[PDB]
Amino acid sequence: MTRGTTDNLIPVYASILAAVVVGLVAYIAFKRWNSSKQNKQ
Amino acid sequence: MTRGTTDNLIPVYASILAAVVVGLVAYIAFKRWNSSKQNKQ
Repeated sequence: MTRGTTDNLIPVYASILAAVVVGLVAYIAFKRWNSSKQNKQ
Repeated sequence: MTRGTTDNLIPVYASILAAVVVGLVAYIAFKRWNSSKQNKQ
């Protein structure tokens, strides 16, 4: 493979991962509380 | 790279894009209402 030395893909996958991790947690989370179901977090 | 002829990456990018967009919108959105700032939607 042929890619940049560093700081090229690091921020790429890192950022993308965050958007996915937050989107999944946030969505589901806010999607659960919507049922007014309280529980120890 | 080695992938199928078609209909292989179509659903890949589509989904990934969703999680990302949702993560940004949901996060920010829920991050704004958290301030209890009401406004005409």
